[PDB]
Amino acid sequence: CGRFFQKHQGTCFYFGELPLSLAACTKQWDVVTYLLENPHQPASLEATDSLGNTVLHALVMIADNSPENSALVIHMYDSLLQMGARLCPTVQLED
Amino acid sequence: CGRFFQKHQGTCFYFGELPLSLAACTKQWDVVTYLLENPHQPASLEATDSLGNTVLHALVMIADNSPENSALVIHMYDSLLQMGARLCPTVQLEDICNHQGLTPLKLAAKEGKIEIFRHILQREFSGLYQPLSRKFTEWCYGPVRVSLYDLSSVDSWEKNSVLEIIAFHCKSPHRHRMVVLEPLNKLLQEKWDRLIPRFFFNFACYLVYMIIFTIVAYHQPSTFGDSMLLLGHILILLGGIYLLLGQLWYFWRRRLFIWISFMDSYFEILFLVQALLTVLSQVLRFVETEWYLPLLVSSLVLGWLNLLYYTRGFQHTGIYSVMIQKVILRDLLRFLLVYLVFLFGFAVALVSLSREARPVPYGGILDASLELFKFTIGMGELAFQEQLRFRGVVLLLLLAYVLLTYVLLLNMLIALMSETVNSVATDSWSIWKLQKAISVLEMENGYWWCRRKRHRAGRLLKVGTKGDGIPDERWCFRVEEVNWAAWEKTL
Amino acid sequence: QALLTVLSQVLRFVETEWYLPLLVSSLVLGWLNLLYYTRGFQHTGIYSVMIQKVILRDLLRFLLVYLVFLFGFAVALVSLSREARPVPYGGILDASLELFKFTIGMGELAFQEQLRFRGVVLLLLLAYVLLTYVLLLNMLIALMSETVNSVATDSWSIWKLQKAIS
Ligand SMILES: CC(C)CCC[C@@H](C)[C@H]1CC[C@H]2[C@@H]3CC=C4C[C@@H](O)CC[C@]4(C)[C@H]3CC[C@]12C
Ligand SMILES: CC(C)CCC[C@@H](C)[C@H]1CC[C@H]2[C@@H]3CC=C4C[C@@H](O)CC[C@]4(C)[C@H]3CC[C@]12C
Repeated sequence: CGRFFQKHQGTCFYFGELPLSLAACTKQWDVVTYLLENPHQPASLEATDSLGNTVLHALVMIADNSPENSALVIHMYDSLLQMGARLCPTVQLED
Repeated sequence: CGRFFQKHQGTCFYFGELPLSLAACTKQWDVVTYLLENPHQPASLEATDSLGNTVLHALVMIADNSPENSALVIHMYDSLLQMGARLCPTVQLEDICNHQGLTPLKLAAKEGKIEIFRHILQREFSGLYQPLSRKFTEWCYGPVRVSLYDLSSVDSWEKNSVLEIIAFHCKSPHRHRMVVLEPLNKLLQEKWDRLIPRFFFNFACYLVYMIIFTIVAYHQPSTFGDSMLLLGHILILLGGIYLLLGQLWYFWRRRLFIWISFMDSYFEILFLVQALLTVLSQVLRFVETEWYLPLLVSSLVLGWLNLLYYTRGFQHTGIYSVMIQKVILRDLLRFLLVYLVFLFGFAVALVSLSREARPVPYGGILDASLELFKFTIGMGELAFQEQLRFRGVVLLLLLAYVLLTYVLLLNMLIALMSETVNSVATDSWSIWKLQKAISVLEMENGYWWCRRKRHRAGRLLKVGTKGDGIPDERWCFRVEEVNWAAWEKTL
Repeated sequence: QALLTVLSQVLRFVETEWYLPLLVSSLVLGWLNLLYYTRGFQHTGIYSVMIQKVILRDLLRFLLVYLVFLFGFAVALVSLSREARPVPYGGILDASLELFKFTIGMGELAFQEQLRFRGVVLLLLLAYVLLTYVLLLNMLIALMSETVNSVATDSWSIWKLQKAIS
């Protein structure tokens, strides 16, 4: 929760201020997985930041109306939804 | 140094009149090298010709705005710069002064070559040639990147900068496209945002001056009121002399500009004329003449018309003003020529007849001309006058004039205005940006009585290390961009 | 419109001298607002959207330039033409109205001879005519043409959004 990582005008980049959301927002589909089957301390997927935003909220924040960013956001959204299907079936992330 | 190898009009080809420059200009990247490692007599790379032009100047002169020549010039420029890095590291080729006092960047700016100018303005290298770069890329945290553009010889703080060259020296047909590109864009926007208060303060001062002018002109004859009127008269005199002095200082310190570009400013002339008329009328009231009020009201009209100078400053209205200028210059003068020819012919014809009785209409040339011009404003009389012996000839002539001038010519003028507006809808924005750049460059200076304190643009950063000593630090301009395309191509 | 109507109705009990102006202003505003229901049909709703776009895009700046020109020329004509060799161009409002008559194709352009500066008046009037009626209004027509050609595709979506709001 630093001035650079919040949503404002100027020097900023909001990614959800969470390591899982940070990895998801950077098209790093190798470490996002590893945060989910690390046997020692698993990373919760329904975890929210100080702004009340979860990983999907962070993804939809960073979405621009560009052909190259929209594809990234869509693919990460779909893949992470399928990933969360196998981890937390009793709770739905869309709500 | 022969007539064929100099820069003139006709049969000529200027290549720098030097064997090294000749080889470089012909895409001969086999012999240009050989001139540099021949053991017997090496060829100096900082060698200049009789025109004060080095090899880099020769390269930039032969540059045309063509996709096939621009690539050649750019590649030779970059390759020769890298080659000279390994031969002469203690000297910098980019800062070789011409006989006219120009550098390759400044020479590109003045000659209007836009492709090589843009490439030189932002060029980046990968490895050993970091110092030979203008645009640097600092920390790429995620998809946001900060670009530092070199502000050497392009920031207006220097005496002869690139911004001033484009504004006041470039004679190119389209020099408004060189003012909107990268690190020539953002810098001007920042300067305008910082100079807005001064611009609107000048606007307010001029508005107050014309309010005083209108009050004085409206309340003059053919006490407290008399004292206020005298104060207004003297205030107008000093205001007019101030405007005249400012315009004279402008034309003194910018004497050439009237020949490089008449069409681009065209308000300094109007301000000068208005100030001249005002001061002349004020010094003409002491003569107690009869031609005072005409010139006074002419200056009153001209100033209120010139008030549209400050219409610039807003995109919506500035682009409208630019389009107004384009419409006036493009499809109004020839219409006026044809209209005056038709009007004069028909007016003379109507005056020639209609004096043979079977006051009098169409008595003279001016009367008939006015009666015919009334048709344009939808007020022409088209009666069947019966006092004349040739009523039918008059009616037929009037009908011919009406169908030939009011139905055809004015509607065709409307169509021409429509197509002109559709044609110049994209360059007007660049023209407005160039006008803003000129206004900013003028406002950076002070006045003819007080020179403003100059302000550095750009921050000092940490660029890198030179190959001679240690730190080689330069003033840079920082710009952030949220770009995902570049971030895709770095995984 | 509702505020004007209720205020005028509560102003009739006071027997106020300014009842009829507000009453007729509300009468105009209601009939103008009747074009709210013009939307509801595609052909007329898109026309209303285009009318709004034209008003917002290329009518206000024309009005600014026109008022600047009109004020300058009206003040100029009022300043002179009071030197005899009623009286035309007696005041600012009279001269402004006479100059605005040119726009609606009703301006008088005679060579008045009672004035000492008839030539200056005629030249000024001609300059105003060529600078405002030949150039500016035709350029307005051209600007509306290009604006209509520019917004011919988004107006349908704007009308759909208006229907969604309704
Ligand atoms: C120069 C002296 C003799 C006056 C005659 C020229 C004046 C009256 C005419 C000639 C060309 C005209 C100008 C042409 C271009 C522009 C720019 C536009 O954005 C506003 C109108 C404006 C400013 C016109 C105002 C009237 C104008 C200045
Ligand atoms: C607001 C009070 C003071 C009245 C002044 C504003 C009125 C008279 C003017 C200003 C803007 C104008 C409106 C601009 C837009 C539209 C939408 C169009 O589809 C029909 C005409 C209509 C409805 C115009 C009617 C007249 C109008 C409403």
